[PDB]
Amino acid sequence: PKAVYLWTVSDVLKWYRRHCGEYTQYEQLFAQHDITGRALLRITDSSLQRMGVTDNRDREAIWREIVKQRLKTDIMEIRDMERLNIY
Amino acid sequence: YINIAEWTPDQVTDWIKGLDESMKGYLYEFSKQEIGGRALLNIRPYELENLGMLRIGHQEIVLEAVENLRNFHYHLKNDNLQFMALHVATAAKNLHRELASTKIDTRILHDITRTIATLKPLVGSLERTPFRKQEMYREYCGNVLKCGLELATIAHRDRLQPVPAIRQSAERLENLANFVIQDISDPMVLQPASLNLVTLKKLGFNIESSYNGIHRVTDIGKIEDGDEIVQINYQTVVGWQHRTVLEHLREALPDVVLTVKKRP
Repeated sequence: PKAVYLWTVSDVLKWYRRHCGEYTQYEQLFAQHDITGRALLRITDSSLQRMGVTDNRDREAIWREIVKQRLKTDIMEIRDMERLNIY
Repeated sequence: YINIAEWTPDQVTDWIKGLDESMKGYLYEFSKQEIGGRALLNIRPYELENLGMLRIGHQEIVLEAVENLRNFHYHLKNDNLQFMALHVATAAKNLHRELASTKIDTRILHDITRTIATLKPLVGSLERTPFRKQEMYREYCGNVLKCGLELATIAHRDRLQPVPAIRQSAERLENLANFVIQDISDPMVLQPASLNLVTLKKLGFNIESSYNGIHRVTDIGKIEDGDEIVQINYQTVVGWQHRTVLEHLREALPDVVLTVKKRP
């Protein structure tokens, strides 16, 4: 249950294979650009273009997975803040 | 004086060094191109690339840290609950305008994460002095978190008609933000943040560092729990890693002067 902001580049690559398995050709981009978990939380559609994910369909699919992972992290952080407001 | 815009290139590289070990390869180019405080505060991705920082992961280390540095330098007067609520209201209204069938657009999902992000400084402030131990602010915090969880779980599909449900949550979040802006008369929500120099000659506090490099006193004379440390011996540490802040504090000898942001 390691928080995303602690993810190493290796953790991000393992995440990419799990959720972007139909887009394996862009996996090396995340390694070459040192996309840690901290970087994964700040990537936008624009920075994916700049990285070289030129195909609009490929980029939209990858961008959606990144946003969905942020929502998962958001839910985890909201529950942590909810427990901090009760305790 | 903490005029970051008047930083020399040496002060810029001094600050850049503390962000991450990955920054060490770029200090030479920052100095060579004479990146001062003004250029740092407005630095853009292509300018980082002109400095040879081509790895986007490295760019985002700088850009995230500079965004915190910009907030400390330009908006200290509005570092209060009211303007945190204004940011929440702004993001919620933006999400509402964007919403004006089973699948939620990625853009809408993105707006939800950006909206939820504005909740974090507001909630974080609500859970510190002087709002932490007031029953009304604790209930208010619970309502904000309940609405935020509603937004996130619907977006994650965790919870038929997603767009109308998201629209209702965005309106509720806007109403909750306006509770501070319109309904609360507590002067504390409008108090500007202030800086104080604390000189120590010894020192039993601990430092809790957020993920983004905000360092606050915890587990503790002129220093209270939750106060943010922005400088150690006049070296700005906003955005620095937790490890390098401790290394700088430990090396600071028994005589340490802390620049502390103080709670209302």
